[PDB]
Amino acid sequence: AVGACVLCNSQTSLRCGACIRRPFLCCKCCYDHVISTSHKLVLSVNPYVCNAPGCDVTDVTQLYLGGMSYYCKSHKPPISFPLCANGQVFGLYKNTCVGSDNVTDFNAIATCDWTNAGDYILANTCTERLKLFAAETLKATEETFKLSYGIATVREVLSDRELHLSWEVGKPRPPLNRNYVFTGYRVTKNSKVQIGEYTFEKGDYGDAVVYRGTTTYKLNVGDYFVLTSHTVMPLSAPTLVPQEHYVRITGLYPTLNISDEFSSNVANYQKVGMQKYSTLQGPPGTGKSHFAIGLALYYPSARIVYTACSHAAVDALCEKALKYLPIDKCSRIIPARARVECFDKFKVNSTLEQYVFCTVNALPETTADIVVFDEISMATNYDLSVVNARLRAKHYVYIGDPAQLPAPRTLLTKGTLEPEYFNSVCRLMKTIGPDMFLGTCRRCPAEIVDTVSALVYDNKLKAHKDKSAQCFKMFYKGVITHDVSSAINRPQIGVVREFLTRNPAWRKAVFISPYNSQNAVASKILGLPTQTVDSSQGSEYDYVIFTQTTETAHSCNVNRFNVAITRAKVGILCIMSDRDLYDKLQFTSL
Amino acid sequence: AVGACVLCNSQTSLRCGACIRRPFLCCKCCYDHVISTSHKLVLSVNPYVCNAPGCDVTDVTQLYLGGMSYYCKSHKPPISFPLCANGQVFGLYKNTCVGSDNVTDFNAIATCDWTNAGDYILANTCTERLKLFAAETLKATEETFKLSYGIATVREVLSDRELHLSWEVGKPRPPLNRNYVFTGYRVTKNSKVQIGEYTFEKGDYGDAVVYRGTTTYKLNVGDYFVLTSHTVMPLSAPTLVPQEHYVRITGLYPTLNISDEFSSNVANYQKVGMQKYSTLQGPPGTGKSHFAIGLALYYPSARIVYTACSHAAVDALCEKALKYLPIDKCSRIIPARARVECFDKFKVNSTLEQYVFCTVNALPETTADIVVFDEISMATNYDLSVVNARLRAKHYVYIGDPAQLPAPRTLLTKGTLEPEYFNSVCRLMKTIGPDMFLGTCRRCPAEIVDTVSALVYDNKLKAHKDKSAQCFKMFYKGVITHDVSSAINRPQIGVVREFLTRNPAWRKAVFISPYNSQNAVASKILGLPTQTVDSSQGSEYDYVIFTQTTETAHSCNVNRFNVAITRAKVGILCIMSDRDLYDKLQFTSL
Amino acid sequence: FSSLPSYAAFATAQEAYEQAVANGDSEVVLKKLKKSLNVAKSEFDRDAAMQRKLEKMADQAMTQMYKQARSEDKRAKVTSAMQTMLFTMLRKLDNDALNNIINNARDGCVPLNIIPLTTAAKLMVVIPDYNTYKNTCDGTTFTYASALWEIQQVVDADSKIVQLSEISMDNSPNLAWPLIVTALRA
Amino acid sequence: NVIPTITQMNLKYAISAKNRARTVAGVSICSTMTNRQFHQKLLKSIAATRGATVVIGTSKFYGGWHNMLKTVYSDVENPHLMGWDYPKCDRAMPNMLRIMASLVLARKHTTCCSLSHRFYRLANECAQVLSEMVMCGGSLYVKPGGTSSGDATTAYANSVFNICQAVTANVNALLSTDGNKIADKYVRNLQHRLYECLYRNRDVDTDFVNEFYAYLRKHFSMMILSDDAVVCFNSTYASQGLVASIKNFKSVLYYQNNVFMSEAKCWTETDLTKGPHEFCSQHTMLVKQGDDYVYLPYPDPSRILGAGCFVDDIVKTDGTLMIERFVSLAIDAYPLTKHPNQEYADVFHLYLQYIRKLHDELTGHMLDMYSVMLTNDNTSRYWEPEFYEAMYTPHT
RNA sequence: CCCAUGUUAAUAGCUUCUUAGGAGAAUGACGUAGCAUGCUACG
RNA sequence: CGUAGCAUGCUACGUCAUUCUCCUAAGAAGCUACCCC
Ligand SMILES: Nc1ncnc2c1ncn2[C@@H]1O[C@H](COP(=O)(O)OP(=O)(O)O)[C@@H](O)[C@H]1O
Ligand SMILES: Nc1ncnc2c1ncn2[C@@H]1O[C@H](COP(=O)(O)OP(=O)(O)O)[C@@H](O)[C@H]1O
Ligand SMILES: [Mg+2]
Ligand SMILES: [Mg+2]
Ligand SMILES: [Zn+2]
Ligand SMILES: [Zn+2]
Ligand SMILES: [Zn+2]
Ligand SMILES: [Zn+2]
Ligand SMILES: [Zn+2]
Ligand SMILES: [Zn+2]
Repeated sequence: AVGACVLCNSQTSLRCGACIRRPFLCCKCCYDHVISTSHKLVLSVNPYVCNAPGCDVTDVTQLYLGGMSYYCKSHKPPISFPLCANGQVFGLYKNTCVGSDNVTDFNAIATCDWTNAGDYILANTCTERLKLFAAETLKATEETFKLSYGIATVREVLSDRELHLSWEVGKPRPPLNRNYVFTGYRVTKNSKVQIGEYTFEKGDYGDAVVYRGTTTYKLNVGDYFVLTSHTVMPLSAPTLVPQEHYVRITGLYPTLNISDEFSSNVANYQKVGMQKYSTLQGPPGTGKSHFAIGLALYYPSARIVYTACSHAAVDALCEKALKYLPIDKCSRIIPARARVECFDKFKVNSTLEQYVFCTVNALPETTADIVVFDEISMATNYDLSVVNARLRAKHYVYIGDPAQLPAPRTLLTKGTLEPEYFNSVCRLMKTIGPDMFLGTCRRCPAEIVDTVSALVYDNKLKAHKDKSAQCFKMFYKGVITHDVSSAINRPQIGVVREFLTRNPAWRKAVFISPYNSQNAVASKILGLPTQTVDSSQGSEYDYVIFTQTTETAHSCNVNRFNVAITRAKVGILCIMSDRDLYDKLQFTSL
Repeated sequence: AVGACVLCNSQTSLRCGACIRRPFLCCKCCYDHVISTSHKLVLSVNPYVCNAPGCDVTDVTQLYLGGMSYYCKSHKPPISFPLCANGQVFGLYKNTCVGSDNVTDFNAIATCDWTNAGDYILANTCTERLKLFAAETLKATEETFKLSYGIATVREVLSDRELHLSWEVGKPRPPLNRNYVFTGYRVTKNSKVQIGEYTFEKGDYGDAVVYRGTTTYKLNVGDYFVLTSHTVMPLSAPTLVPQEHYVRITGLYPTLNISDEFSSNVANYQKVGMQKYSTLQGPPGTGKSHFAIGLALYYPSARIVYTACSHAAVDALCEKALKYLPIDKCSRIIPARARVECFDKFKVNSTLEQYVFCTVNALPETTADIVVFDEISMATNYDLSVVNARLRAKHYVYIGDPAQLPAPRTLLTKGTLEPEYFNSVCRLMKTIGPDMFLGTCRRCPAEIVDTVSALVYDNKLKAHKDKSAQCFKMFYKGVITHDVSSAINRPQIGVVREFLTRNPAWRKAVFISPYNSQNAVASKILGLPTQTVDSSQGSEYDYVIFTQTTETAHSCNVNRFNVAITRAKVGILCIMSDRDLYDKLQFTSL
Repeated sequence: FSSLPSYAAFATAQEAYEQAVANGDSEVVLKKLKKSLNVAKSEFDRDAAMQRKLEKMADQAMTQMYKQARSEDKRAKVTSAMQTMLFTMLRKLDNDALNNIINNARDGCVPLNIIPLTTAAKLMVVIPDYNTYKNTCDGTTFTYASALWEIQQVVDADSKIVQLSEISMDNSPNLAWPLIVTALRA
Repeated sequence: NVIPTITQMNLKYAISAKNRARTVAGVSICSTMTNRQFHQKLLKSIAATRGATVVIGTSKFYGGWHNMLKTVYSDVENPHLMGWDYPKCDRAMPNMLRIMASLVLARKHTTCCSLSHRFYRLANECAQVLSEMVMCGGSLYVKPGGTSSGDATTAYANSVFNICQAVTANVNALLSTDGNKIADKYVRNLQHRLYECLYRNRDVDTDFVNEFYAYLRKHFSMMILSDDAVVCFNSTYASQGLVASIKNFKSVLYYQNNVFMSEAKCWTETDLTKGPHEFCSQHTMLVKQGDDYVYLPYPDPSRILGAGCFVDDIVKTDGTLMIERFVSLAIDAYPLTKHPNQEYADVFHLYLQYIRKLHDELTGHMLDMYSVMLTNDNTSRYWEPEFYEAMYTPHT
């Protein structure tokens, strides 16, 4: 197994095996990496270990090559050559390994444990190969941290669907939501076979778990569930394809007089036709997603793949397309698992259609015309590498806003991330400016956009709407539960259920609280359609009921509050907890 | 790598590496060549250099063979044998190298730089292998002189198609025409990739360049264009296949009573059937090309390849074939590039057809029946070797006139070439006489042919036409521009545009001026179909407007003027510059 | 070799001995310097032989490493090619009738010799002469394996398509024999 | 488990005396890679034991043919040499005898593997050799039976089959005698016990099997190379019928091999000073070497010329490249020197003179092409008969 | 002061050649132990 | 006469160079048996 160095792109056959992601390294780079960090295990075409059976010494600083094997100094053969020598480590293509001085960044990336903000800003200002490697090892660290969760052994079976569980003490219990899956095991002193894949939900009442299983086996007391981890695969494609301006529009055929509402976006459509890739930054609810729809209309002879990081974001993109684009060329690809509710109005799972909608992780390896990535802020460099590896295309559009909430980054806990380091595209947006820019809200009425222009957005919005007097505030605290470290506020849900009648137009309102456990709780007590803030950001609703649960660092972030409120098409009632956040916006008092 | 000596055809393995074309040489011939000229570098199966790393001595007069390598006298091993010794140079097949006394011609051919007329006449009176070698090294010298042109860095981009350039000072700027191509380079401190192949044209107004590119990349300021050179490949086939008379017609099946107009050409058709190859020399417009058409008709069971040096010459041959020959067996092969406008009426690029028309350089490697080469005067020995290497055939016809203008030979600048040294076939024509000869003009009216019989043609023409009173002369000077050393005469173009109405029958006339830049200028101001004199010579037009630009050595050559005027089927207006040339012909005064 | 300090000791022993010989030194000092020259020559020769064997061993092991890298790189290529062939042959499977007969089987085990016979969409009959062609697939439709087939193409030995009207008894010798006749299920 | 296995059928490209096309069955590596592992210890113990009945791996050079032909005459009474030839041996061999060969060749595994392991090895051999899918020019056919000529255990399985037919012919010849004409009172008792051990006895009788095998190696001494047999049968016993003559082999091949071995292709030599007529397609003659008489194998002296004049690859036409090929041909064709006929004897001198002329023209070309002769030229022994005569001497 | 152009199996035996390793032998150089002879100091 | 030191010569062991022989491994080229008469 030969390859290219991840630091200087020279031919080589060494792999620093102490790294979790196991990258290739040139000889000089491998020596400079194993001389500095605690990485003391190098894998050649066969591992550098003392091949004498009665020894365990693996460090490459002291291993000697003899005959056709490797030995320590104690089992050293009469004729032996030192591996770590004269500034290099012995390996293939030794004479053509051009060294590099960028070993400090590679050491810091492969050594740090992705906890402080320094590691992330190091993961976005480095070279392209270092960008890819940092994103891949970050994903691997996330997977290994997921692997360190507890084991759920049942105590008794309450019903055919309801189960009573107990998690093994000493390891933190994973939170209960639709993303996490488990594999069941039946221990009858033999035959430890996978009895099925189960997804868990917290019950309505009591310490109960509602399970949904692929299999229909009856659970017994001895069965225990273990969380499954996905093997993160390596990536190859660059984060951003190199920009190449074109003198004239290629691969596209414009259509005269597409519509009247898309009049002001014609020049930006031509600009997207011009450049190889382009970026569109705008404040929320300014037609950024609808710009992509008009872009699809303006070039009807283009096989367009809309892709997005989230799920309900791509579903809202599908809904907007059905509103404007002709239906019978659009498809919505869902994965094989598809444990979350998708949007079923287009011909589902039709790769061969012209207007194909997909999540980033579910993209099929295909050629395409102009591909539109939606909500770049929600995505990391792994997602950009995936979308640039699976979809080979002639035009790329990246639409999204740096001001919105980014990807979760569960590993990060200390320090806060600046917007410009969200990923490569957001860095492009905040370095040289967006290629296209449009700010004026066509979504929200005047008071909410005025407040959000008093918020994180330094006042720039000039929205075309008037005060609809449908924006309401509350202040009362409520009680916290801290179920699985996903808090639920029962009295706030009760007050929302109380309201619910005095203004009957809010019976079709949509519930917003990030707090996935409280989002599931809201589906029972009042039964409104509900959505978490993260799976939001791309859809909108006429009436929005937003509930701030706890005055924590999570549900008081200005980006999260802004992106929660700015989905209100005509009206929103927000019940607030923080005195400062509630006082910072101008709604009615209540 | 062994081979045959290019001087005596003995087996050998030496190559005089100082030559640009690197020919094989027998041992005795190699010694006689390196002892006389400055050629002091001989390549054996490995080069004769001092293999001691701390030395650079390459001359074969002092190199000594030792062990299995070669050394100078300073690094001479204790046992060593001198290479240059006793009249030979050490190499393979040393005992069977029969020497030759023709080393003077080979020295003069491989040493001279192809500037004076002595080199060319030495390149046509030598042996066959020396003929091939001289033509090949002449082509190589032309390519290397093409390589020494300047680099065009842009200054700004005027439009999507219009560009403003600047050539690097210190090297002459290549002229702007359709033949010369460039490769673009984008220097962004890295990634010097070929951004496309571009052909340049001088603009209508101002110092502007209109570019046509294979790629559609938008040009920026930093991009620069470098001229591309073609690697001239070696040839093997003889210039002329050995003549072998046949007692009776072989490989052909004559057809009785083909037509009435071809009556006088039947005996010449039988003579072409008789001989292996034959030559037809005649004054311009005497049916030489149409003789080949009647030859095709007379032997309808013969797969005939018409080939020609020029492009519009083979296109006019296609047009004449469509006039007479049945259409659905004729094809017109254009190259893959085909940057010049071809003739699109036959089934394009059909090698398998019976009547295949092609340029010399675009010929496919094929078997064929009788093959007709058109305008031999336009072609050099490289072209004859190519046509004799790619087309293996049973009968060869070479038609053309020594009196017309020859191949350009851009290297030649001092002295003038006699006609008989144009190539091998013209030497055959002017030594023993043409195999077939027909002189009587069926093209031009009486006054023009009378003038051309007062010109270079010592009076022999007896054309069958009468004075049509459609031949006109002018005298005024005009202004010179000297664009890229291809002059343009704007007031002469203006006077032609002025005329243009008083005799409306000349609105379909065709513009003739060699001067490719002025030929392109004529396409804008008056919009007549236009053709340079060199790409002429094989086509004809009813009304011809000929404009002599400058009283230089180029557009006052009697051959060029004759071949420009004698395309006039019914009439010609020539606006002249030289007092003597204008007075030497008898048209109307004006 | 020459980089080792033993070579330097050999050089300085040679220099001292040559200086003593040039200076005409005494026999005891000359013998001592001859002993120094001997022990330097011996030590340096031992070092040179050890270095040469070391270089031989290192370039033997790097040759082995090249060979093993080439082997492990060919294995991955063969694995990828094998998986490609298996998934393409999967893609060609007629998953309706085949799945029907398998789900119709006893334990899901059907003998392989009837997998084509009941599911193959294409039937290539190979016929050696006209006498058989009259009795096996006369006409544009014939019955084989209890299903009706329709002729789609008839090719000869050198793969030049022959129309069905040319296969006549008088026209039999002019044809290039055995005729691969490709038919489709109906 | 069981691994069904496609085997391709290719056409061999080699010199041959008749126009029928020869096909060789290439067996897929999934079957060779296990048949080698299962059988290699036995297939090396057979090919490294000298002086036995299955003479596979006894070199015919270095006085090895004389040792074969003296370990055939293992003290039989009135010898007559007999040779048979199975017509269509590798195609008409019944499936039952192939299973028999693959069992007797797998009886050695009494310790290394269990019973069901041996049975699945038998099923894998009978699915990858006996009744497999033959890929015959872009199409999978089913081979009804008969051993493929390309698996790991081909020549040895054919040897076991051949010994099975020889012993079956002996059993039939010993049973089918009139019984009251067998005067030798020990032999009549042997037949009366042979019938009982055949039909009236269900389990093995190792005393009688040992007695009968000693009888066979006393009066039917045999030599096998996979189907090429030589038998040294006692003449009086064959005439009385107590041992398998040719006619018994014709009958046994009729009802067990399903073919008819016509008596025009099975020879019988009534003498011994002339050796077997044709074994391993190399005739045998008795020469005087040194002081004593030894047998020498000489090939059909036309096959050597056919191998000289015709070459399967065009680069072998050049001659001067191939001296290391005419050396091998001369080694194979040397015993023609001592043949009493002369036109046979001239072939060896033709090859010697041709090697000498080839080397003369080789040094001519390597003196013209370069300028110096070869330094250490050691082709001065290939054109001397002493080297080839040393090749057939009993020393090494 | 410039104008033409790019097409084919398994097994077995044997011969030859190369490389690597091991073993042994021989010769020579060089070095450490043992034996003998001769010179010096001392007893 | 002995001890210590030095010189010369003769044996035992170690390192290097050269040559020869034998074997074991690996590799390359070729032929024959095979196939049919
Ligand atoms: N020119 C316009 N005319 C009418 N409506 C518009 C126009 N531009 C934007 N809108 C409305 O504004 C909304 C913006 O939607 P979207 O692009 O999804 O916002 P975001 O990009 O913030 O998610 C669309 O639903 C669209 O109906
Ligand atoms: N016998 C003839 N009858 C009628 N027209 C003729 C005859 N001979 C020649 N021509 C005319 O003379 C012209 C000569 O054309 P061509 O051979 O192309 O001249 P050139 O060889 O000088 O280029 C032809 O176009 C043809 O029409
Ligand atoms: Mg949006
Ligand atoms: Mg002409
Ligand atoms: Zn590392
Ligand atoms: Zn590196
Ligand atoms: Zn060790
Ligand atoms: Zn030269
Ligand atoms: Zn010569
Ligand atoms: Zn030198």
